[PDB]
Amino acid sequence: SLRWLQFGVFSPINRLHSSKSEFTSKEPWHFDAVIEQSMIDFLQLRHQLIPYLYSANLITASEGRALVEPLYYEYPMEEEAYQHRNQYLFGEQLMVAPITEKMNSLLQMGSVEVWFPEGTWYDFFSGQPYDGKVSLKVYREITEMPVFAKAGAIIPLDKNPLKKEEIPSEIIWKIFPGADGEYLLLEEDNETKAEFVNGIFTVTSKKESSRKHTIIYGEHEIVSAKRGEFSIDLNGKEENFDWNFSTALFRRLDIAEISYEQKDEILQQLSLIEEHEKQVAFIKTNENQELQNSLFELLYSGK
Amino acid sequence: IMSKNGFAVLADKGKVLTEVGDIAGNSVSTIDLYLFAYGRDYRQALKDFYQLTGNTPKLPRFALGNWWSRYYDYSDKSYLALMDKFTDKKVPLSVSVIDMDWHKVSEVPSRFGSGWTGYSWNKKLFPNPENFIDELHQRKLKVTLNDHPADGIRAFEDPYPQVAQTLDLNTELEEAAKFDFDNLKFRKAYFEEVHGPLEKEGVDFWWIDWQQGAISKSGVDPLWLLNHYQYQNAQKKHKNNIILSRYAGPGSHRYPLGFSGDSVISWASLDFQPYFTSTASNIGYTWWSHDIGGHMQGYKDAELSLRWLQFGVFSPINRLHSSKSEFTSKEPWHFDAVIEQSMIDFLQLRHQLIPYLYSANLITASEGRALVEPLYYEYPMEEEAYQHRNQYLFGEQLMVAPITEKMNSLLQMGSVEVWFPEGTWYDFFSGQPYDGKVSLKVYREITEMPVFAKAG
Amino acid sequence: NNIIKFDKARFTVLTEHLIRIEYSETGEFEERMTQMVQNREFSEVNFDIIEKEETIEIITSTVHLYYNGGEFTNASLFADVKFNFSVYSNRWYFGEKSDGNLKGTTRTLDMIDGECPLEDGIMSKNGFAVLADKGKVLTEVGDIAGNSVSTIDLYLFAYGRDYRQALKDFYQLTGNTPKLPRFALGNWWSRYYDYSDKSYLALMDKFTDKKVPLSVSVIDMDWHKVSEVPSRFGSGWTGYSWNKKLFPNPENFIDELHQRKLKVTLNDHPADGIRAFEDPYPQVAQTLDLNTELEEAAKFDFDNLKFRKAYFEEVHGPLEKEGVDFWWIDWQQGAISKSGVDPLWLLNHYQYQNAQKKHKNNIILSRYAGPGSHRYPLGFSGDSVISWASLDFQPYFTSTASNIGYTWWSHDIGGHMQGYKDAELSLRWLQFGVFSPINRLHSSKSEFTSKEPWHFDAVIEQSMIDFLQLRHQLIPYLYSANLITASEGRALVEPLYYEYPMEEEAYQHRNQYLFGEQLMVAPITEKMNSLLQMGSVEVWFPEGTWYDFFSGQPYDGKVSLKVYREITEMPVFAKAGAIIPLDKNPLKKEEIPSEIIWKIFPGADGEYLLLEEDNETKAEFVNGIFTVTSKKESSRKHTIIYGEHEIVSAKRGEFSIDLNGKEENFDWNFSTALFRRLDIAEISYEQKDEILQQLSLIEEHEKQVAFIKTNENQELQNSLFELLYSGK
Repeated sequence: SLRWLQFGVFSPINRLHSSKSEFTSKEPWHFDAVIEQSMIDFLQLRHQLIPYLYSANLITASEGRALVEPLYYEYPMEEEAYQHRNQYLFGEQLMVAPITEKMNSLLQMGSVEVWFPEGTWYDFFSGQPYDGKVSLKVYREITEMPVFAKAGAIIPLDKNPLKKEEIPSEIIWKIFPGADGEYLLLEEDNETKAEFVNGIFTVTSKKESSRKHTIIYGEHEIVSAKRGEFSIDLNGKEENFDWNFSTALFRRLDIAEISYEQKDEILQQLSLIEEHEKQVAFIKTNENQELQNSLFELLYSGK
Repeated sequence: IMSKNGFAVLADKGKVLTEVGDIAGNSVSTIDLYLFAYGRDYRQALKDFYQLTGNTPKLPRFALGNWWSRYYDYSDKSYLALMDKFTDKKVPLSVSVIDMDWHKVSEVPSRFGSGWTGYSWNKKLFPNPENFIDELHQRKLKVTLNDHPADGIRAFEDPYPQVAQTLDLNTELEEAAKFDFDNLKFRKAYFEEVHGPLEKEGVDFWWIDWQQGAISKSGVDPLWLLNHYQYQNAQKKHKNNIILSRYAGPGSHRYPLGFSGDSVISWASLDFQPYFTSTASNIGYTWWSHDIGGHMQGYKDAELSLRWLQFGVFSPINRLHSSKSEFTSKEPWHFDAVIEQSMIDFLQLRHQLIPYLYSANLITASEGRALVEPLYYEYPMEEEAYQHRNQYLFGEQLMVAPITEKMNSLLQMGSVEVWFPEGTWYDFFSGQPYDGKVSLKVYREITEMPVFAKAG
Repeated sequence: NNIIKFDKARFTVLTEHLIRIEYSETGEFEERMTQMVQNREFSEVNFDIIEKEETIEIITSTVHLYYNGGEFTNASLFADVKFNFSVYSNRWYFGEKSDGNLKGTTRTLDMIDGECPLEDGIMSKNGFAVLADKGKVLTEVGDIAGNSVSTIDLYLFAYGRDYRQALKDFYQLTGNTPKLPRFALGNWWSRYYDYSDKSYLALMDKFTDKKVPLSVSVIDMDWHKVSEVPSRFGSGWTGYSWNKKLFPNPENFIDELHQRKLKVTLNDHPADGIRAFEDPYPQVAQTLDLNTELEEAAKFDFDNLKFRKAYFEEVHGPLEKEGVDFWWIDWQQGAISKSGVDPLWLLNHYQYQNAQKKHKNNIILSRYAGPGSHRYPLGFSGDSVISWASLDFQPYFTSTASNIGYTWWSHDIGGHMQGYKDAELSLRWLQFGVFSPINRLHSSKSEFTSKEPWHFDAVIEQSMIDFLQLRHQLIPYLYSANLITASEGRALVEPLYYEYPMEEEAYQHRNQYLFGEQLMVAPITEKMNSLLQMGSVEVWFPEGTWYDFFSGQPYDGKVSLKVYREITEMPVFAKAGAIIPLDKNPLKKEEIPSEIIWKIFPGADGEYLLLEEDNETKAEFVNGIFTVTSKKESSRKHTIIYGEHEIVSAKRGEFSIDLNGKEENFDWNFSTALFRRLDIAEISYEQKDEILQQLSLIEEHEKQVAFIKTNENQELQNSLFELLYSGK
């Protein structure tokens, strides 16, 4: 149910359905605490994503651009774009590869094979970086989902999903550092242009409005509840996210159902060895292969 | 001293003791034996054993709460922060155990060897030990420290000069690590100038960690002498004080408490532990203190931790223990929400059960009735009372059958085989009724435990 | 000086890490030599004594001894050891078994298929060990003098993790190993078969035709009369009479064997004794005792002086006059001691003492007889089964043998008895044997157990021939290592922790060892993977650059790696800067080679010292300059190999040369190796083309590793990862 709903949040229409049975309730409080909290968070995220979905709707009605697109619409001349069926593009800024297989009980994490085209990609939620053209097996807990944005992406989000407003009163702009960025938020009777050129972020409006703007650069808040169309310089700020190799490695080793001595040995050796090639060589000797793949993903992110 | 056949033989292999409590050498008798022929009256046999070898002394009330112990390099402010976090999460605690890192370890001079032995406060981590102990007592916690007497009193110790004036001054340039617990003067110096200032600082009782292979010097096991004299000395600090030490054969039940440790973190250890604890009553050792969480080695399983703690709450002593590893924390907030809430609920239940445990303690000290008893103590003439090892009686009102096997993923419920004697029994938590003599497989979720009380 | 009396015990400080402890109840202490100990004249060190009324205390720079008087017990006598590394328990108790010992050898070979229970040695990870002198008193001439006066005698070794110094001091205490002759370092041939003289000569000529060099010919017990013994006498295993039906002219046969430049040995079975039907029996009858009326004189009692003289002068005498070089003593008995002394020890001692007149620095074949047997080489094992488990166990046994001073083991190459047939097992076993102390091919009485190279198919036969030639190519290196071992006491085959004692990985690889002082060997002891057509082995590489001795594949610093080789290849590695001397003409039989090839691995400075019988050649490689100098005048020619390219061929005299402008790289490249590895794999063709194309197209190393991580077959993953790591 949790995985299905995670897929549904990043689908065209999110419609929870239950039948005539007391065993088929889809209410979040029908499950345990962890599942319920994850469901509530994703249901809130769906309403956070409404302005993006409406802008994609207007684009589809005007020019005829599908909200959900296969990989080979943007990369038609590459073979890997035809070998990943469940990977797609959600709008024009995000790439989604949902996890549709049961979790590995040893690792307590599900997995999915993801193809990354040329460029730098970041996880939409944690900020984990990914390099250019490569096929990689990525692992996520049941409360996490693989969604990626390339460097330079600009995402608008509603700041108050719980409040029911015909138009949001404040919008958060999420910027992924690394390149120039472009976005055009279309509304019923307005058009907001967001530019990110040479480290300068500019927001302009076609009509007068009382909307406030909050800026997120990586993970750090830049300006909160700024009023009116404006410009700002982000060259001196911190481009990096909050993701680092050590904390992620400790978290992955902490939830694995393996022997303690193995966990301490892996942590100590991966902290001690400096060269990346020798780190990969060290993890290549491990007898458990899914743990090998998870550690390889962590090492590739932190190269 | 218990047998299904009806008789057993206890061999008095020990050494002669004086009227004050001192060793008097080998016995004149070549061999001495005690034949117990009580049949299947095990309670009377235990009472007469306690009459022969001495009743178990009373335990203090604070010993019946939750103990916290972690082998970590704690600082005073960090320790206080951890205790405040425990208070914030609604987790009651009774005893704070500070491991060997309370003293100097890595700053011992190169000449001296293993810095495991120590009697000097680490001022870098504990700038004001008196204030730290005062804060701990302000939070109403009893404090104990780990002690490693194996090496001895070296010259770098802060209290070393005083002992030097008592036992023997160094001839030209030497030291006085003469750990020979047979001499009266050495014992006096160790109990007055070594432990004395620390107990004045506010230390309540002492954790004696003697991990040695019985290096007897006068034909007597040093651990027995340590236990005897340390328990005799602990009585001046508090009324009915206790120690932490190890088992030393029959007659050790007079000096509580004795811990086991050294268990691996696995489902097999959890399967074995209830049987070991209940069977310990057959020799008069009724105050075992197991390592709650496991000790070393093993694999990770949150369900294993939850089940282990559920067993520990209904055990003689509840002492959560963690080792020097960031992956072996036993804190409730180290797990997910469901496991954490279940752990918090059971830790609260342990302190809810304290008056019952103290009444059982007083009964045990007075008449000699074990808190944890095997099924065949109350139903000696029935075969099923000998076919359920992990089922026991907790006090005189409750029957406990802990679940020590992994949950069935299809049902999301663990199971255990329980024998119900004649009468009506109710689940202590849900009130589910059970009829008379019957063997039944019962199923509980990981957040539930099988505990039963009979009607009335 | 270094003698301390206390109570009924005596303590001697032989050195700062070795302490002798003696306890005698009567009151007299042993002073003469024993079976094990041959010398106690060490230097003088600094130590302190603390004396009480009833206790004594001994202070040494690394050990601290406590004795409480009376009998020795863990409560009375014990000690502490102070070392830089730490340990859970650093206190030694008398009589209490201690853990951490690195084990030694075994008196009897007793493994069923694989591992056998070993005995303790003088090396420990904790840092101390105790050697008990349980032997019997020896006189100043070499005769048993009965039981020792001392009740118990012990030697405490407290060298910590300095194993080389401990071995050197053990050799000082018990005597250095004598030198071995050059011919013992070649290939030995042995088959238990009913050979005729003409058939044996034909077999030797066949070996010569197939280009296989040999050094020693071993003739088993069928050389004497077996089935012609009269009914009265029992087992015909004992024999000293030539079988004239098979050997009409033994003198001419030995002359032909020496004409082919082979050393000849014969099997001897002294257990029964000298019976009356022997050809030399009358002579012995005149020496020991004439038969009273009608009897015989099979009085095999090796304690009597007169019997030993007669057996060494009249039994072995004529045979050694015919031309027999050394003797193979096959005493398969369960220690039937008559005077409390093991007869095998006396046989070894007196036979080795006797063999020195025939040749300078002669040897024998016999069995191990406890500590102190290293003075009488050689000792063979045999009795191993022909299985993969025995091959798995053998390198560890051979390398661990150095912990007790026994460094000249001679295993049965091919297995001995029972077992199953596998040509790959034979090839792997021989590959291990070529890089072992002694290479001795052995076959039993069965037409199915022949070890001849032509008994197999073409590939196996060619590989065996190549490795047999390489063994004779390696002879100068082995002889130099022999001279070093006899001089300073350095084992030819050493465990990894002799050179890297501070590193944990040096204790986690049992079958990896150091062969001499320049090469590191990790033999493959498991069956090939049929999918990859390659066997594999886990190898630990210490800090620095290493190259494969045969292909030149490079390997980086400290790393654990699974390496893959075909059945015709072996993992042998040399670090950068190594210098290896090789014989240029292994097929030619020369007492000293006329030309030597020097193989140099580029990357660092290098140094080698080739020791010969009457010469010393020094090879320096400093700052790209290679210099060869000689102690004495010689006509030897020198050839230089830098990487794989020849530098100078048949250069004469001591010289110097500059190699800065040459090509440091070898012939190994990633593309050809990858193509070869993919060409022999039994996988789909499309997979091979995809792997080759993608690995040729992707430039970054990280993305190449990421590409190979997605492959579903994991052994192919490991092979490709080894190739990618080499070519980084």
